Amino acid sequence: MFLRIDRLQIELPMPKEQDPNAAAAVQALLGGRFGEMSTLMNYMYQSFNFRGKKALKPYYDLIANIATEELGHIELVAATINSLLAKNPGKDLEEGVDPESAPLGFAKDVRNAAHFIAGGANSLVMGAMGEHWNGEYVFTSGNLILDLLHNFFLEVAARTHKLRVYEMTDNPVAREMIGYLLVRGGVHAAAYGKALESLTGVEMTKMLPIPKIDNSKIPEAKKYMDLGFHRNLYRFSPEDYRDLGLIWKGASPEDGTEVVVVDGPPTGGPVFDAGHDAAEFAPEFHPGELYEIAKKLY
Amino acid sequence: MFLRIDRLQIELPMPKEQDPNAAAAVQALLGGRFGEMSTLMNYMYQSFNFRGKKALKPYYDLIANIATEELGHIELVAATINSLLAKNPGKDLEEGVDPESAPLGFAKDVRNAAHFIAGGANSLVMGAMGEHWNGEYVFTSGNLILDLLHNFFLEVAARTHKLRVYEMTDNPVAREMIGYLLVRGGVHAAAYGKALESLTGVEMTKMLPIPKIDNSKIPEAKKYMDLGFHRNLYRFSPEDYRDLGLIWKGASPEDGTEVVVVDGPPTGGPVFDAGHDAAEFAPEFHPGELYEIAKKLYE
Amino acid sequence: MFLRIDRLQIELPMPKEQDPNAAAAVQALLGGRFGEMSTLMNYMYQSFNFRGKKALKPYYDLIANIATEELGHIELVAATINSLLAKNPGKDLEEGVDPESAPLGFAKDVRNAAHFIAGGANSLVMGAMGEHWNGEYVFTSGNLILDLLHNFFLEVAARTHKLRVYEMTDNPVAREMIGYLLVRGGVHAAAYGKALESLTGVEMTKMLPIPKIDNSKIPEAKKYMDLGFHRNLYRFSPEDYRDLGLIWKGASPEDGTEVVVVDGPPTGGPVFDAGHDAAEFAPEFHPGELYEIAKKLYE
Amino acid sequence: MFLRIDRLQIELPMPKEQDPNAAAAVQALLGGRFGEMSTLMNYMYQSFNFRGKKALKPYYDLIANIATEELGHIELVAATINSLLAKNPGKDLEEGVDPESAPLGFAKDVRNAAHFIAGGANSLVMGAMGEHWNGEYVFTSGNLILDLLHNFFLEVAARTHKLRVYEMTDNPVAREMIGYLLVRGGVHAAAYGKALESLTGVEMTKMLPIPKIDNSKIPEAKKYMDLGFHRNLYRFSPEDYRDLGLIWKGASPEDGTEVVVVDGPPTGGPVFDAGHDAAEFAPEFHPGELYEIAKKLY
Amino acid sequence: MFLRIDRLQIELPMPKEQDPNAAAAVQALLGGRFGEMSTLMNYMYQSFNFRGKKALKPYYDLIANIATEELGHIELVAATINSLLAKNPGKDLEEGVDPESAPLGFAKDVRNAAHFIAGGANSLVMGAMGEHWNGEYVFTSGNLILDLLHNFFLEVAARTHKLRVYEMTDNPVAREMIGYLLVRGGVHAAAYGKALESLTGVEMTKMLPIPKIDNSKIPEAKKYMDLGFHRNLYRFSPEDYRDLGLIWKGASPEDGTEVVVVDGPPTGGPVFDAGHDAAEFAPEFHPGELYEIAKKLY
Amino acid sequence: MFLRIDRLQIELPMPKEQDPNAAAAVQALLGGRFGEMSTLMNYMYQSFNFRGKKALKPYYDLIANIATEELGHIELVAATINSLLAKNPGKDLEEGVDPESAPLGFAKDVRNAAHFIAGGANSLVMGAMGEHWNGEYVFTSGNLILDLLHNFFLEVAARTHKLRVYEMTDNPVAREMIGYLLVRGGVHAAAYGKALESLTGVEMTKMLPIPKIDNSKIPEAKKYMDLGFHRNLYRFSPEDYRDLGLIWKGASPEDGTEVVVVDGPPTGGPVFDAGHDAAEFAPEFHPGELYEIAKKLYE
Repeated sequence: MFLRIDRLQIELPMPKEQDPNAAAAVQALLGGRFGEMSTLMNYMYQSFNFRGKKALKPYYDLIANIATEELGHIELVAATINSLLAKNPGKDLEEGVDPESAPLGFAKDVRNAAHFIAGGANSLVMGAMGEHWNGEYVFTSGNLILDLLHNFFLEVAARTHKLRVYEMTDNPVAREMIGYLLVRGGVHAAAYGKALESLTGVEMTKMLPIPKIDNSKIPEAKKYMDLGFHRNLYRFSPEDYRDLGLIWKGASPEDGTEVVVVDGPPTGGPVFDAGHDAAEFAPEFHPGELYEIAKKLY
Repeated sequence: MFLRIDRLQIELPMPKEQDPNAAAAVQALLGGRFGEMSTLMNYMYQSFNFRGKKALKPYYDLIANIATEELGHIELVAATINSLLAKNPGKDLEEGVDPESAPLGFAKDVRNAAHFIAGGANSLVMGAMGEHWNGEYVFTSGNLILDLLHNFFLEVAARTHKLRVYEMTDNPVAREMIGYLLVRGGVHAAAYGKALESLTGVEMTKMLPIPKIDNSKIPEAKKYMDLGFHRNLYRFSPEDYRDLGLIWKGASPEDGTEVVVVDGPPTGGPVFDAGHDAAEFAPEFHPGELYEIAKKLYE
Repeated sequence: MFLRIDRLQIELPMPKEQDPNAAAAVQALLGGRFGEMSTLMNYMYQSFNFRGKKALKPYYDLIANIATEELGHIELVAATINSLLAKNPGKDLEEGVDPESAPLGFAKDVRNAAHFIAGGANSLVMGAMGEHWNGEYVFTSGNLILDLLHNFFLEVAARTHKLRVYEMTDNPVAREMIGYLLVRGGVHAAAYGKALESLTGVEMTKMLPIPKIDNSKIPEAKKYMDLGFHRNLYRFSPEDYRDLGLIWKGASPEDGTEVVVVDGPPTGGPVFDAGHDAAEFAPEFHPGELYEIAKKLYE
Repeated sequence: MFLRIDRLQIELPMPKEQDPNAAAAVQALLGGRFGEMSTLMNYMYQSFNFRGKKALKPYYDLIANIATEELGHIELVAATINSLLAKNPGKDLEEGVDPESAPLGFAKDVRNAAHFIAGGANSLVMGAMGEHWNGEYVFTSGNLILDLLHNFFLEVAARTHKLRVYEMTDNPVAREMIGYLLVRGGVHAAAYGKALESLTGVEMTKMLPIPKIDNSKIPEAKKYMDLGFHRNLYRFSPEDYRDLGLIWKGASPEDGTEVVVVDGPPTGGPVFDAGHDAAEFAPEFHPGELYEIAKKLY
Repeated sequence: MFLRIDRLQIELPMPKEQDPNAAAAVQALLGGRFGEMSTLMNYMYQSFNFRGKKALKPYYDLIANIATEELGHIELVAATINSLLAKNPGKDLEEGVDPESAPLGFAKDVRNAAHFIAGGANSLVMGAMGEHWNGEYVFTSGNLILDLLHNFFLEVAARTHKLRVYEMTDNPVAREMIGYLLVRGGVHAAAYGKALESLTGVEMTKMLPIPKIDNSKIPEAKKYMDLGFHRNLYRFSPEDYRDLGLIWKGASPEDGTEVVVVDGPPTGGPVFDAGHDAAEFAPEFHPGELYEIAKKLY
Repeated sequence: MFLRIDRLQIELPMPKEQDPNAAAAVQALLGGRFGEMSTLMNYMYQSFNFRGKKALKPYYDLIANIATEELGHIELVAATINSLLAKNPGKDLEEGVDPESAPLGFAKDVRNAAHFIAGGANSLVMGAMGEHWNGEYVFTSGNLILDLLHNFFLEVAARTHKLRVYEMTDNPVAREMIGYLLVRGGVHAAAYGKALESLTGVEMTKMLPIPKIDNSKIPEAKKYMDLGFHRNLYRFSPEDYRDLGLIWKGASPEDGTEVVVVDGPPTGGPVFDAGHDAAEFAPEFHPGELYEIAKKLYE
């Protein structure tokens, strides 16, 4: 079972302008083959299908726990996309919008028109080409080492895509999210690397970084490393998966410092609210009436 | 953010033997268009994309919270499928399996061979025809009423599929899961129905049940309702979504009794471990050595 | 625009019992790449996209008209599949069905479980492997000769699939539909062949039949040819497409006899009603009440 | 069985210029998840699979009939797309086009290149992202009420997409089509709503409009409502489905006026002919010879 | 079994600038429904599934051989796409690239962002809309005549797409490739046409050209015809498929001249190397170290 | 460019009879995500997209060359599937087949009906669930180490699928192909492992085998290793890729013996001809006339 905390894993800067194509690119990091939806569903199903949940407990704890962090990862990337697509972030009401004026005219020429037709100027479960995320992006073989090897590759491939998208947009919201998830993804790659080292004797972490560029060279990532977040494997559980430290220990591939397990989730930041977008009829063409109904419920 | 509890939403019975085709059918309830992956992802993304999270908080609380319960739903259906595919449930080691003997011969003729090739005799993110779940099964328009209407339909369609699969498999593991999720799905349909009633004045809950057959006619579902589960909307959060009672109140479509918000998750049951299946090399052909490595980690 | 007549293109016999796998195979002839959905959508879109609707009218008439017949083709194949899936064809009500008895147990082991889960034991827009029909099965280039060449190939490929399915299912409902559509498909291939002959001078009809087996060897098809159906190109329109005879003339590839344009649609047969299937909750678990509501509508 | 009338459901204005991206957006209304292909195929298959065709005749008449109108809907949207992609609308011949000059250069940068590569600058069976329409967009459960509930939702979702596309392009051809289909779609939503009301007692039509904006506020839609088209449910059949009036009666959700069944199809307008586009080799690079062959057939 | 020669089927001009959208369009000729991947896989599988490999040897030789040439066709189109996406063609190292500067900013607005996210600014197995090539684009019925008819259509449809893409970009690399493959594709269409003529008596080659425009009117294609390449059916095999001449003989649909079988593959040209693209971390962020490792291996 | 030799990479035994479901399972090894189509296309495109073809030649040689061997791999698996689907292997003509007798009746109930409808009882570009192979199964990042890591994983995952299918089908044709490709796949994994060791210092080959079961335990694979095939990296080129030995050297993960580069392709075995299947109209309903036409071509 799962519980939810109404907070993003980190505080994101408020968007200052809509950037459709930046959002379209960031989608690759959400619903693309190596987006957070894939890291999420791969570990989630592997955790469900895990054989030897007690006999190989440290490894089960690891996959089950990281799968839980991934839920926060898709949430964070979705909030980033929504920030890039929000017309009036944080504003509950905008009046005077008239469909006849073609208020969505700009969307006719952007890469991703779905964001404005299927979505109400919001995130969708797809990649940078509009391809919807699909279950075949998941690998759950039941063989522990094979799955771990897949996961190590999965994380470094995912990192590569984040670095490339980072180079496509200088948008502060997108780069803040990328900087943080580069660090978190790096922790996961290191964790699976350590898991493989313990089971096979092969020094997988010595292969890092892939590509051969350090996260320390990415300002937004360095910011979080300076706070020590590359050393933390958060235990996203009230009382379970307490044996993470048996694998998550030793040197960090980033700077060689000792890594540690942090019981409980990160502090986090507030959730994001794109506000009212009348042209998208979201949450309603004119939500005044609905806001009154909600008020009366109290 | 989210937290995880290593417990299934309910305790599942143990299967007498493997039933591949039963597992193949149950997949429709996991990765199919109206499977739990769809209810999960629809509410999850709608919650992310929700506009007016504070101004329309009662409704946001509802979608955000139910989305969290859906995580337990996919987990439960996956556990059911894994139970149906497990050769030695609860057994850590089986020795003597020889690939030359064609130990997976039976799998050559079952409906879903992927369960035994791509999966190590375990669940996959797909439906009853092998179709992988996809993001287009998600509807997130940004318009509250439109999304709620979609969700009401989504749950009754999902219920219909569970009823049909219930009639295909007599397996107690499958029927226990279905009985429970019929009740939970009913709570969600009722919740979205009440939300629509408050926003539009249209008495959506009076349309229930759909199809026109009561959950009380399904033995397993009836038991869970006798335990009062049709009245419960669990607040799956440490401190958030505390306004669920503003919408989740009034009569239950099942028996007209007063519904209630339950603080926190239910106790549930233990997670499932399919055990060792050497032919599937899961968790390893012979996990003896890996088990020793694990033991040594504890020093 | 279009109009509808509540009649199948031909009368279909009634099945002795359900045959799920026969229905699964026949789906290839509906939603598969070369199923009737493909001939329908290819000609339908080509007709919409046709350039020179007046300057090349004889050819536009042909594609626009055949596209209309294709609507009857998907309807007929769907009716065949529904017949094979019907538990109580022609019966409005069956009482006593209890989900607890696992009334759909047999469906757990058939090839296509979707027919019983997503569908209420009815046709779906897919092929023989559960693959849903998709728009990329359509070719609409805007170039007349290229489209016509594609269409000629499309029909003979479609014929090949029908012949193969004919050899898989001995069911009279399936074979009656196939015998008829082999003849109709043959008329279309002949028509596109004649169109190509007029535009390029290449004697495409002399390549027929493909495969090299005559429709006369298929009993059901032979009967329809004995009724003269291989000579008929029906003008499925009240007043339009009156120039079909400019291309649809001359010898039939089947027997060398003069082909003819028939004014209007054939009489056909009655539509099919699968009846009540309580286990599938179709049209309702127990439709008694709904039937009363319907009766009351007439006052 | 079916018959065809060589007319669009309504007369469309002639396009004055090519607008590729407008056409790309309008595709969402044709081959997208909630495009006319979906309303068409959903009702068409439901009508085929209908159980109790006589015992529940009024409802069968309704679905079977509306499915027939939908055929005209995909035809109308396709004509709209073709109008937006036509270089020389209504002109049988253009000479002097030389491929070496790169006459399709502009298409290299438009959103939908398929329109010009796979299609001969014509409509395709896909959505706004190039996604081809697929059979999983169809819901045919065999359960009457469940199907009707799905259809009610389907129509209001489809309306929402039309409103959004309407706001993306001020193109007269696209807006004329959208205005008319907003009205027709509204009739269908109202019809399914009334069907549900008769079978369940739940006042579904009271939920309209969704989104909360009236079609009367859309000039092109208001135009057709002023002609009374929101009150008409046309019986697209020579002699069948004569019991539509048992469900289609009472007040219109638009203005509360009495709705009625109109026997026979609407008058309609002429079909559209995009003319010759040599660069697309449609209908031929130079159709002069083919035109002569056709002439001789007469 | 197969062997490989490290040469492109023809020498290609070096790209003078990156042209993302041109590359996106050319993808239709690679992974699109009628791209070289389709001609390749259709003939390849038909050759595997061929019944009567000896009893119908001339026809088997034909399909098995052309399938082999198609391998060079996907290679040539891929090299063309890579040429259009190469930042520093032929250069092993570029220094000073800093991700923080958003060096891939331009890619945020191009049609195909996948080229820069999933690919390292390189070709992908997809079409012009980002659709990945799929096995359903293959037709292998086992019936010889049906397959040959399909192949004749396949080649003329493929030609049509090449002509359309040719008209979308005046890029020299793309047009050189298109000119050559128009000629090679024409040979294949003629070959299948002749095969059909021998088996059915129907003069299929008389239907050419389709569309009704001659390759001689395309400068780049005429260039290769003047060298006589439209007359050559190369036998891509050391010692097998020696009976091609039984079908490949007689007049060429292009100019009526006698066609001939050429034993062995064409001379070809050098392979293409897109060089170092640091922003894409290809072959590495900074390959200096890897180049040294390779050097030491020698 | 490429050249073709009309020989399979190994000689395959002849099947005793058709085994449709065995063929359906083997399809996973051809068109499935980890089938030979994936190893082929991954290396093929990586070789096209390779940057630093001269500066990193040893690695380019490796990928370009193995990609060429993969062509023989898809050919071999296709031949295995065709063998399992052949009614009259090696027989040019069967007379008397009558479609009316429902000669393909058995196919109505097999897992993969597409083999008999879309295919003329022959291989298709798909997996074990009918899913068609697609380009997204290809990973070509342009980054050498990332691609090599992917390839190492790709081969061991592919091996795992072959081992599972080996346990599903006891058919000698399937097991001979699997035994051989387990060995060849092992060589490729070893090769990519050695490439990674040279570029990163990480001893990837020490992770082998995955799963933890030796190929020596599979009879058919053991035989090929006894013939020394696990040591061979064939240079599938007339004059190119002559630097394979710079990486393909040292100990074999199988037995620690010195691996070697073999100049040119192996002798292999004859290609497979499924013969005439009249019910499938392949190569023709009755090929008598076509055979005469072919004979006459030789004058």
